[PDB]
Amino acid sequence: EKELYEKWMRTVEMLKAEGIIRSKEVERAFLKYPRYLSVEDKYKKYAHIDEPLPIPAGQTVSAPHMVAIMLEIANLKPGMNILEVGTGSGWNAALISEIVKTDVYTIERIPELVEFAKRNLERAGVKNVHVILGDGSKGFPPKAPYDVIIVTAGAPKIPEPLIEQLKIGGKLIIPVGSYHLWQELLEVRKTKDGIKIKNHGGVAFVPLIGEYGWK
Amino acid sequence: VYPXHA
Ligand SMILES: Nc1ncnc2c1ncn2[C@@H]1O[C@H](CO)[C@@H](O)[C@H]1O
Ligand SMILES: [Cl-]
Ligand code: NA
Repeated sequence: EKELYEKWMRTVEMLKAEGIIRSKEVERAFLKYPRYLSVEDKYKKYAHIDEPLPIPAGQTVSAPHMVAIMLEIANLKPGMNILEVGTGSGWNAALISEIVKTDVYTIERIPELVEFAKRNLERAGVKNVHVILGDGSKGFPPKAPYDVIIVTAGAPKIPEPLIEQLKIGGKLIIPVGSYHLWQELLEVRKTKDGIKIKNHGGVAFVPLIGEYGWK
Repeated sequence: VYPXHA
């Protein structure tokens, strides 16, 4: 464990050195919730490596740099109402909760992963995270609107339900592209008259599967 | 390398 954490601190230092982690909030979250806490034992020895790792049901937990990039873009503030689409391991949701300091909602379509995430969260002592079973491409009406919606799987287009569930001034961070595994990281800000889209560049994510994702 | 990365 001490070994795993020391390797993790090196990872964090690297991200700060590369200018990936640039804010105090994100550094604090990363140091509080290392990725090894969210992966199966057989993968904990690779948790510090800056690339994605496998998780049950054929999915993956994103690479540290990607999670950092997306969190920095989110510019999370205490009290914000956040929705994550694609819970996976529960790692990103834990990081989010550490920054917003309130209830966090995250949705996952695979039952096995919903339980996987809940277990990781409980074991790590996270309390404010609610893991939901469902199709996140439809968002999560019960707690909308949101300050930020972070999608961790790639879509063929921007899901309309996600734009509708954003507070005016809120933002949707999502990988969108014409390929199942190759997308453009888009930051969509909701305005009083429509939206503003900022393209952050190429990324590679597992496909978002659902009504407003890949079918 | 598995898919999420940049
Ligand atoms: N429509 C969806 N709703 C919720 N989670 C999803 C959806 N499509 C893909 N995922 C999940 O995204 C997670 C990203 O790590 C995976 O665990 C994957 O199952
Ligand atoms: Cl549920
Ligand atoms: Na993933």
